[PDB]
Amino acid sequence: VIQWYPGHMAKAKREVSEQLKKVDVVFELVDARIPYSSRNPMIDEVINQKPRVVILNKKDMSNLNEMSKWEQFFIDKGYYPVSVDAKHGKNLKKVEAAAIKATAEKFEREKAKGLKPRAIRAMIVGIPNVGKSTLINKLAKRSIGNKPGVTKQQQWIKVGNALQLLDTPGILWPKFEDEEVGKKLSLTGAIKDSIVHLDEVAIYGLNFLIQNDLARLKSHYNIEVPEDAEIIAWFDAIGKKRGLIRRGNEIDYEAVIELIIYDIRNAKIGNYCFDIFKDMTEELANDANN
Ligand SMILES: Nc1nc2c(ncn2[C@@H]2O[C@H](COP(=O)(O)OP(=O)(O)NP(=O)(O)O)[C@@H](O)[C@H]2O)c(=O)[nH]1
Repeated sequence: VIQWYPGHMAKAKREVSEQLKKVDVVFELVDARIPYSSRNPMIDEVINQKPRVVILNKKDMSNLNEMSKWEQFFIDKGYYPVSVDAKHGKNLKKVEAAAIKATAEKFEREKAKGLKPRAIRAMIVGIPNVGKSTLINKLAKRSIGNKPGVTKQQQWIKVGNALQLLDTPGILWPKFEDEEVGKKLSLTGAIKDSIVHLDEVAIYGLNFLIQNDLARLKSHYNIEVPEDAEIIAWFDAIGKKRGLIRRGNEIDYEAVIELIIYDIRNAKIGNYCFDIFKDMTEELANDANN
């Protein structure tokens, strides 16, 4: 859990840029469930045209078809997107491979200028909880000062044959300014942080599921709901079917809300990508020119 405040943000921007000076390529790590919404809002300014691998992590909890649209978008911006499951160690070879492709031009020009071949240097950057430390540990094949008061120095990790990975990620802040994006981040657990009302988060999730996977939502909770009912009816149906009640036979809404948020965060109902590319055309255009 990280506390952002005007100064701390400045600290992170500064420090991450400093680390970026040491590397040939940057791995922007995003959540495959929201490849666009889980990006730091100033990421391009911070990365500043550095060769970039965009890593859609938690592929195991998302939808491949939607992700592929996001991959196309990343390809169209000139990045090298790959998807991985850092936790269960799936597709990890792809990281080095993309790093090699991302820096192929740079090292060709170095080779032509007569420089000797060398390890590619990389770092990982992204908002919190996307799986940065998980990915680092999986790539190091080991868990990354042991004495109180003793400061750990940032070190290079040998990964594969051609890759050197900084063992410390650049941590940047999530998008703050948009309420829908807030709900997306809350649905994925990127922010388990207040002022975005949990009840509204659960309504957003239900409505997402009702629109994209109604059959699955119903079979999961074993409920059936009138199509012209308002959203409250769904809370009531689930609350009733799970027995989450209070004061006689009133619905314990706080409890149903928590169950919905949990089941969506932890992919109990299905594997979804909440960034629907075709629905985000205006948002994309707003960001696009800068
Ligand atoms: N199913 C699944 N879970 C993952 C995957 N990657 C990370 N997780 C889980 O996501 C949660 C956060 O992972 P973590 O590595 O701590 O995130 P982080 O980006 O390092 N946060 P920080 O900014 O503090 O470094 C953990 O519970 C982790 O097990 C993944 O690829 N698949």
